[PDB]
This record gives sequence, C-alpha cells and structure tokens, in this order.
Amino acid sequence: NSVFSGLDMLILLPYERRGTRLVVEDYRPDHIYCIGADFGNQDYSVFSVLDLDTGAIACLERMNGATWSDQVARLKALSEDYGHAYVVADTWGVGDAIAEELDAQGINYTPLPVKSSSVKEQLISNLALLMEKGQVAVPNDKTILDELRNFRYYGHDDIVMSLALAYSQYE
Ligand SMILES: [Zn+2]
Ligand SMILES: [Zn+2]
Ligand SMILES: [Zn+2]
Ligand SMILES: [Zn+2]
Repeated sequence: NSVFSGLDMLILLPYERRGTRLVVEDYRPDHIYCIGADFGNQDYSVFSVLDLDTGAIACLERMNGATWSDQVARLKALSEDYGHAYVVADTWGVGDAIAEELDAQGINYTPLPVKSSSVKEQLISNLALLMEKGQVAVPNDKTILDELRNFRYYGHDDIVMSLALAYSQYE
C-alpha cells in the first residue's frame, strides 16, 4: 500500500468474535487503555481499544445501521468494560452535537475533530510509522486488513481512522 508501506510488519492477532466486538484480550486491571472512536447510517462506526502498556489492540467494535443513541451506548459500555478507558473521539460533525451527546452520557473523552486533511494525515502518518516499526497489532480479520491494504486518501476507511485515533496516544 502506498500510504502503509509497513503493512508486512502489522502483527496479526488471534481473536474471539463477540457480536460487533472482535476480542483479543479481556480487560486487565493492571493495564491502561484508550479507545479511538470514529462515528458513521449505513456508514460504520468503529471503536478501537488499545492497550497502552503493550501497544496491541485488545478489542475492536464495528457496527452500522445502529441508531445514534445505541452507538453512544455501545461506546459507553466498551469504555466502562476496559476501565473507563479514555476515548479519542472524532467529534467533527454538525456543531457541537457529537461532543454534547458524549458529555450527556458521561463518556470520558478527548475531542480530536478530523476537520481537514492536515489532521487526517497527522493521524494516518503516525499510524503508518508505528506500523513500519512493527508496533501495530490488530485482530487478524479480513475486513480490517482490506481497509488497511486498500486505504487511499481520495471504499470505507472507518477502521483505519479509529485505529489511527487510538494509536495517536501510543509512544
Ligand atoms: Zn506484503
Ligand atoms: Zn461507568
Ligand atoms: Zn465508511
Ligand atoms: Zn468514518
């Protein structure tokens, strides 16, 4: 891939399906986690749980055709399940609507509105560099790998963006 020149170094994790969740590891209370969150109607929302101690994705949740409140409900549940993992949320949409609903549901988040190509490239370039270094590990799932393999800046990229938002927190 032109953007992800380090695709061969991506670590491919075994996982168990649990509905909309791909689960690599259950919550370890001795580890700290964050979540990268992208929001979609028939477009997908994707929430990626990163173990900040290992640098590996512990869980990835993906859904479409779910109502706005159900999406936010799933995000709240996933955060809570991994120790109220803080959420790096793409809050860019109509007004402050996304942030309002996250604040109203008590979700622990940091806003990172992907409002321009500069912000998108900042996130994707970081993911790509970590991947080159062998530091990105994701569930070995066809849908995830296809989005990464077929990624172009200008054909869904919601998984890519969610992963990039999570890995923005990893040194
Ligand atoms: Zn290859
Ligand atoms: Zn809670
Ligand atoms: Zn999409
Ligand atoms: Zn998206």
